[PDB]
Amino acid sequence: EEFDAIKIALASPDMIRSWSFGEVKKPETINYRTFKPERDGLFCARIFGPVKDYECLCGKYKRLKHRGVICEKCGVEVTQTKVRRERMGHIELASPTAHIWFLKSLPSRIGLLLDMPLRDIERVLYFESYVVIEGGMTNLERQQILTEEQYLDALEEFGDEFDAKMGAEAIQALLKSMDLEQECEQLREELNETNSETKRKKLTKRIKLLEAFVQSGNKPEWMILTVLPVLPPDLRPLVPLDGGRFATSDLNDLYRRVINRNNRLKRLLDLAAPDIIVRNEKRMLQEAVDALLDNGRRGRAITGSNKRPLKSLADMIKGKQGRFRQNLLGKRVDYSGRSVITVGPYLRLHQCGLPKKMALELFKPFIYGKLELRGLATTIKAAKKMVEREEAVVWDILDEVIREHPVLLNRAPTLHRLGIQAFEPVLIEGKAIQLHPLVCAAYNADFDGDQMAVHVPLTLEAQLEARALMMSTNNILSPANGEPIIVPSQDVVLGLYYMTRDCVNAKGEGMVLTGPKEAERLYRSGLASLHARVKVRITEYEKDANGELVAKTSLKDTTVGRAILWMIVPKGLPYSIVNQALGKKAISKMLNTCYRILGLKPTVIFADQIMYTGFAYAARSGASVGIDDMVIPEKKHEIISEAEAEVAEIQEQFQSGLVTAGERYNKVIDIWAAANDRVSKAMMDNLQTETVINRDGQEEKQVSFNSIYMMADSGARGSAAQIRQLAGMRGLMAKPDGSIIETPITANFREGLNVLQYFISTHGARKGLADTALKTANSGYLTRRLVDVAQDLVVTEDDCGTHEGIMMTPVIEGGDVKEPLRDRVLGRVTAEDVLKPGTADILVPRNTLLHEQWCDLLEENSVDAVKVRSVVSCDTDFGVCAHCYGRDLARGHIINKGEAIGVIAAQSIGEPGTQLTMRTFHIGGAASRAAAESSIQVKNKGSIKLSNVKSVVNSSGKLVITSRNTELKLIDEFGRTKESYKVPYGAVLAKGDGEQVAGGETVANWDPHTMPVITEVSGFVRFTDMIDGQTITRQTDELTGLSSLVVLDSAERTAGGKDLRPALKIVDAQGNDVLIPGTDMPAQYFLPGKAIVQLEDGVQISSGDTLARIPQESGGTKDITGGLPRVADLFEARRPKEPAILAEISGIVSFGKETKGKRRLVITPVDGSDPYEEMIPKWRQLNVFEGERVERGDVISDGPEAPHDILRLRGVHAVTRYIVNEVQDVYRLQGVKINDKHIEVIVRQMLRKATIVNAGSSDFLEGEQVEYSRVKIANRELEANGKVGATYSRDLLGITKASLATESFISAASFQETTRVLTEAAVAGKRDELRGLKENVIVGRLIPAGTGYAYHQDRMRRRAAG
Amino acid sequence: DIVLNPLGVPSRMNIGQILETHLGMAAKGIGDKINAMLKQQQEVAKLREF
Amino acid sequence: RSPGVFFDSDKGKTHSSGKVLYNARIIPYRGSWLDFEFDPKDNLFVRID
Amino acid sequence: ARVTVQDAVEKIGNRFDLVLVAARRARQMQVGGKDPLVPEENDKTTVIALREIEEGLINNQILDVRERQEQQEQEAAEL
Amino acid sequence: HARSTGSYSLVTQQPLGGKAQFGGQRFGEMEVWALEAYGAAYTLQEMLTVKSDDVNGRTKMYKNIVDGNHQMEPGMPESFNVLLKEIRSLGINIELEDE
Amino acid sequence: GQNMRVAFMPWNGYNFEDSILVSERVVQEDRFTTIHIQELACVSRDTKL
Amino acid sequence: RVLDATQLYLGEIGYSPLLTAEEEVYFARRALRGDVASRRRMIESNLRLVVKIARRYGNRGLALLDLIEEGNLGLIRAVEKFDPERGFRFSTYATWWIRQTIERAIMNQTRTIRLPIHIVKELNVYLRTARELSHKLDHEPSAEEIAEQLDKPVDDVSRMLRLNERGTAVDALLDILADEKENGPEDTTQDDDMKQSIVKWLFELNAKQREVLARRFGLLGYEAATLEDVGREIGLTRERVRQIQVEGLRRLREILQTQGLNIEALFL
RNA sequence: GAGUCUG
DNA sequence: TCCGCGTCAGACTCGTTTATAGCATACGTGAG
DNA sequence: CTCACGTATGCTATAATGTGCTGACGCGG
Ligand SMILES: [Mg+2]
Ligand SMILES: [Mg+2]
Ligand SMILES: [Zn+2]
Repeated sequence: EEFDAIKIALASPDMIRSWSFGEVKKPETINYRTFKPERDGLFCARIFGPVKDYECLCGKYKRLKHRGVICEKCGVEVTQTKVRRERMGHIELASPTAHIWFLKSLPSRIGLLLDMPLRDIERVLYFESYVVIEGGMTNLERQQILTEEQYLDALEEFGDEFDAKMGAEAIQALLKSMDLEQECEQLREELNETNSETKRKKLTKRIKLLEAFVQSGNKPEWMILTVLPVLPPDLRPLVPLDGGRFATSDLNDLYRRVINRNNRLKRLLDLAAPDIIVRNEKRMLQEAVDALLDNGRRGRAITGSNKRPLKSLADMIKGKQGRFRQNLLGKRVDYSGRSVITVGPYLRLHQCGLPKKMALELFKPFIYGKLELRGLATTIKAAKKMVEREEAVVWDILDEVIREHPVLLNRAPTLHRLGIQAFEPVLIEGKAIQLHPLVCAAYNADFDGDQMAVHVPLTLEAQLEARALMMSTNNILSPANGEPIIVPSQDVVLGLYYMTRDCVNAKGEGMVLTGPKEAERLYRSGLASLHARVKVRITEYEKDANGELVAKTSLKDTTVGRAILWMIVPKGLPYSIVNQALGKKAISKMLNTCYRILGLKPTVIFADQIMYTGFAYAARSGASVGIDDMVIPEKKHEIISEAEAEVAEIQEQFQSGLVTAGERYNKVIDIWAAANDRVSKAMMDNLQTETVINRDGQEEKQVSFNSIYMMADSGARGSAAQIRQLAGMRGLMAKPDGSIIETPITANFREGLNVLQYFISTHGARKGLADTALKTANSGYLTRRLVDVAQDLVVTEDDCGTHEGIMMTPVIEGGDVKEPLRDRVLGRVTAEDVLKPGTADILVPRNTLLHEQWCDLLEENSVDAVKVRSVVSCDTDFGVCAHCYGRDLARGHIINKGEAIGVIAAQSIGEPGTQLTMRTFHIGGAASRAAAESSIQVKNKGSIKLSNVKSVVNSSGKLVITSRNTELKLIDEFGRTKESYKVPYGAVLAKGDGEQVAGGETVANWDPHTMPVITEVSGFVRFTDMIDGQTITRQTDELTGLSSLVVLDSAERTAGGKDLRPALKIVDAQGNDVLIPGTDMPAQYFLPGKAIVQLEDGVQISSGDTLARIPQESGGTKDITGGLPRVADLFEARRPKEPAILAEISGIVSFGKETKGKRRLVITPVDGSDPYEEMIPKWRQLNVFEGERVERGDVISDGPEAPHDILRLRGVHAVTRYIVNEVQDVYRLQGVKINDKHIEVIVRQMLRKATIVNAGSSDFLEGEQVEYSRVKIANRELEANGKVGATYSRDLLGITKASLATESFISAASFQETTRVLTEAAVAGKRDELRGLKENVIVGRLIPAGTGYAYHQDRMRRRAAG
Repeated sequence: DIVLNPLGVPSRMNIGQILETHLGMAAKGIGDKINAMLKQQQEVAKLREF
Repeated sequence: RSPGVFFDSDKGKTHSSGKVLYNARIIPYRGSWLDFEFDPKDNLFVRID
Repeated sequence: ARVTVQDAVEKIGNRFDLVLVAARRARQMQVGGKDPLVPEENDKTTVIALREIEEGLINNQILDVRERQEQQEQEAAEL
Repeated sequence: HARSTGSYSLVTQQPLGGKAQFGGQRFGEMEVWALEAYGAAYTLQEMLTVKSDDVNGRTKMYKNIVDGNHQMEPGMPESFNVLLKEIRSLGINIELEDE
Repeated sequence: GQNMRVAFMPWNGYNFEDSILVSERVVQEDRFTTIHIQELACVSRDTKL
Repeated sequence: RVLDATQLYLGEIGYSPLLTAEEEVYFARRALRGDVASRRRMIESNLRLVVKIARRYGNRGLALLDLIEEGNLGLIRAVEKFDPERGFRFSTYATWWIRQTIERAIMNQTRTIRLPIHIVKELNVYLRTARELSHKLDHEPSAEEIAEQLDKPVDDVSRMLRLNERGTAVDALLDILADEKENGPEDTTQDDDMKQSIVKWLFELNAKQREVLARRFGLLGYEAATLEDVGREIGLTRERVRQIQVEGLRRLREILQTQGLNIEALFL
């Protein structure tokens, strides 16, 4: 049996007959009385096999003795009953029947083959109209439809010498007569003469179809069914329920439909019935077969018993619920259990509490086995009865089996790999699973009723894979980032915080101790507080140049709780780690440091110790939460009455006339948002310190030990944001629309919320909860699309030996460098030997791992940019090299060859999204969004550097910017870039280019609300095309009458103004056009949707003035809800509604033709004589001006860039870096750390395919799409041997299409669109050789990765011989 | 009787449970005074006063 | 939904034109629904049921 | 080892190969009844193979060499 | 709830679901991917084959575990044999091509 | 349900993430002891045999 | 856009000629003599009648189209056995045939398990009786109450009402149901242990005792013989075979008492 | 298939 | 207009209501 | 070797001859 590949192809009528073991003539199932199969019925034993093992129906032959003995009397083979699941039958159809899958499934094969529209074919099939099959007399040609009356006319006149028919016989004849060869040549001849752009595609597609049809060896006639296969009985079973009733598959109802109508058709043919009735029966027969194959595709599905449509054949394969997703890519599993989880703080990190009764059952065979080796059990049934009786000796045996046997714990949902971990079990009395606290983070396990799956690895191999790869201890670091996942929390944090943190004097201030032991003795004796500021003598052990630890001892001011923690601290670590007051943030660093210095076993022990000491001192403290905790500020009511009269004055000014709904909304929200921060900061000063404690004599200030303040400052639970709502002011609440309520909640929980404030709260709350239920599914669907696309990607090679790589620079987004170069390049293979500034001595090699030690050296030299080897630029065909990837972030060393990288990438991108969906949503009530960014103040002195900027000087003296992309940088002395600052359009700069500014100077102010339209030229203002009511609107005031103009866009605009662009035009005193300095462009500024102009026509402007104000309403939430669709849009490589344009070829450009306003930018290169001419929208305005020597992919247009255009012109590293940065923008906004290398994996999978120009020595020709690896392989052998050279161009595929473009149809089918995938594979006669992971998991084989990579590579070499 | 974790309050922002606990103790405080007066019989007049 | 009339409007949705198309829906307790609606070109249309 | 298998990964290197080699050795003791080089100390065949790898007694190359030896001794006996 | 071996499903031959039917826990796509990220190829095949559909495999491996062999001897998952039959019932020839 | 003397404070991780630490006295006093009554049927049917 | 098989067919039937009395007689005389066109015209003209009866015969078993086609088969038999010599009209005679063939088809095809019309006809009378009982007895018919009214056996009435229960769809219910013909690994493993033990048990008892005992039950032999049939091999005895069969079992009973089964494996 | 649920 | 997609386990319950003629010969297998 | 039992195909005659639940998802290609 063991096979190489699988192929799919159209079934021949005769092929179908081969599988069949008889024709089922009758609809009879079984006999009502003897519930045995009827004669030649659907469950016929004569056809499908015996009902009972080695027994004929009439009962003449019994027992295993009779083997293959076909009983003469009843006609039933004496074999196993198993056969009735494998043997098929068939049905002889009277009329040929079209196979819905090839007819209806778009595009369709029957239609595309005949070049005949579907409508025409259907009219033929339902017997509405005749079709001409062939007429030697060109009078009627081919495939020309004739109605009932059209058929009568030609029939008298010509007749006979022209053949036209109706129904599936007609189409089968038409398919039989069609010559695939000749039409191929005719269509090639057409493309040679006149290749029209869009119909070249469709002609090339029918050519590919015809070619592929002939290569597959499929025949078009076979699309029409003459023989209809019958599924084996056990796969459509009729079984008796206990109640005496029977229950059956709906396939039985569909087969019975088909047989009844088919047999009735045979009858009406024997009876010579009139043709109207024959026709009706042929329609009904096709309806029944189409229902049986795919019910609901051919229109209204056939409803059975309830009214629900009958489940057809295709429905069992297709749906998510089909067989692929449900029974094949995942399954129900033996030696599996579940229960509620609960803490096991006593456990070590590699252990878990497993209930006695649960473990008894899971390890049943293992017990039976030892019982028989000890001779305590005579046999298995006696062993089973000893377990049933739960005898005392059995417990002792079970304890012996479980020893050193790992068990897998799993929690839903399994978002990333740490959702499964292996533990050594600890037998426990009681029904709950005990989980180690430190792994609760990876499972996202909280013990308010969550449950876990248990699974038992049976084989020695599976035990070892669990202990080595999947063990808790061994999966410490997150594979998505370099930070660890196992980190103490809650009490473990509170207790260590309580121990380390210092208090004024207390018991035994300023004593001296001999080491931590005198300290612990003092504390436990009751002569010292843990916050006793005293100096102790601790002995630290630092590592020297060699492996040896160098001894060191010295004195240092500290406390009595930090010295005692030093006792837990392993040798190698500095004392400075425990010398601060420890929080969760500091302890995570402590365990990571310990892991990288000392190694795995020490950190494991250290982690346990920290947990034990944590809770030990947590219960020794005894902190609680009272009503005196939240202390609301004395100066709340003042701040509020001030804020409240202020907002009142603006509401009175609203009836006066300076205010729109949007303006006042912004102004009131600003007032309350600043009041809330003020009251919060009042509360936090009053609470954080405001500790008056008398030091040894006089008064002092120190930090408050108020309980809630300690909870917040420690990071144990609530944040400052929660405590604002407790003790300060609750703030502005946001409606389910996302728009914020104008009246904020002045009160806090302590004071008490009313029914109005509470009712208003509810909106936000419930939208949050609904968000968790509903939104969770798009996140998860993105994980699944990612996984499917990057399943194949495995580490295949150690070193491809590539120099190529991406230049990484410190990510200084905004003002402060959130992530520097060290973190971004931390653990990355360095290529193209990059040394220090002074180019005269190599600092780093071209084949080394970027380790923390190398990274520390990089920082002394301050290297800004480094070319590093990346996954995207790796040359390895059919996988990636360990060097291009770099460190396995989860392991902390170079990646192992055979590791399934793609999966890890998809999971690690996918997880945060899916977790941040449920997470931020249930946890938040209101929306604490900030928007103070409206004026750049510089933090450190330096000189202003403005890259990409075109500004005009205004009458103020000031530099008013009119560039779109503007980057203000802060250079020091030496000349490095250190701060960045995105200046907007419409900005006032304080100082111009390259001018000195001091620390804390404002360098540019701009309004955040309103992006003004700022004019370059000076003169008078003219209203072009600005017809009132057509394009704008007029709104008038009282006494004198100030009118204001609002530009209605095409949304509100009439049909009349649609074609008019409204624009403020600059004319001079004469009323001639003023030019834009130095160009032929006349000044004219095109006003968009709702551009609210105050100043009416004819007003003398100066340059640099604000013409028009476009309302910039930013009413969007700062959540993943808005972020994830951006992430999905980048991964799926979507062109925006306004993608930027770039030069295709280098060379010198002038303008040619214009369509009214639409630019036809003509590039005429220097060397390359052929031009490149582009149509461009009128309103899209160019960055470039005219004759410049611009290279390939210079930015011409504004607005967002399409990843396609980036790849196509600049190239791989450009587009990869665009995706990485644009995605990472979103995740970084939510505080999510994902390494770039994961995103890079998936982009590599996006850039899998490439289109080809010209031919080589293979079958390329014009514009075939082939995978990049395979064309490179061809190019390698070509370049050595010669032959026709082939130009190529890489194509970008966004995720969904990239996954369907994989050359495995088992993966394509299992993903989505299964019906369409199998028709296209069946027609192509496609052969799946089973190379990817999903394919191997489907056939239930060893994965080509991890453990399986060894075995799999041995099979690939067994292909070379034997 | 029960030891519950302080850290499952300020994050959860259900402060009701803490007020319930303070009042619950006060309620039981007064029940403990009545229980003490009933154990020592004392006066119907005095119980009535309290 | 209580029977009676309801006047609703796709707020954009259809036609990147961004036209608000107004509609009336007459909902009985029992019977076919009677819809009136506008088209981008300001033609009044009826959809029975 | 008992707790953690880091040391045994440091001997061979590839986690995947560590598993194959420890598997192969555990199978010898499980089936063939091959005697353990380290004291058993009531340890399962999975842990004993990892001890033997940690201390550097068991390895893919070494196992192959001894397979050839036992197999040639059996060839000798048959001829 | 806990289960070592039990009754098995009618068509798919996989163990049943739910504690009332004495069911095996569902090993879902998500859970499979985790084993894919790791190394764990034998654990995954186990879960696909002798633990679910593979009929001969599961009995043979049970016997081996009582015999103390802890060896898998994998086979072909039965859900697949059904898939094939269901695609041939559609009139698509889907054959296994041998080595 | 039943009101109880409750103290807010950590224990040795026995109240980790919402996990609850209860006194034996609660079990003794049979407070939160609960009564459940299950219904099982046995059906005598008539079969072909 | 007429795509529906039903609307197409009914369009085609409407497009027919409607027959009169004198026309029916003329065509019917030609039809019985064996005219092609006469048969075609009588059938095509009377299709409308099939539809009227088939329209009021829906929602009971098959679909309208399935009920119309079977009804059309009755029309054909009606035209074949029509008597134009009798003054009585065709529509009257045809109605019988159309209802007969539709009803017969609805009694067979509708149920997955072939049910006999004999039982169906009996069932009809039981149900009509139940209806009359229900109108006067505010409650519903009991089995015994129906049996009393028809003067028939209670058991016979119960058997019939027991066949009234329809079949249920597995598609889900399939996943609740489990294979009952396929034994579990644990059970199959237990049989392996017993079969293996027997082979060892046969070479533990005496050479003549395990020969005779095994080949009788069909344990080692090919066919399960009886005490008298063991004589075919070499035994050729009736008394000596029966003494030696039981002597093999008595020594084996002590082998199960010592190993630790006997009463331990008696419960099993 | 329609429920009421726990993450 | 049409059709391809929409997170992962777990608990329980319900459900497969309704309709139609009577008696003669013919076809076919099973039991004693 | 013969009859009973289960199952099926047959024929009867006022005239009648044209159908027919739940509706509303949303984004992309
Ligand atoms: Mg939870
Ligand atoms: Mg929370
Ligand atoms: Zn037979």
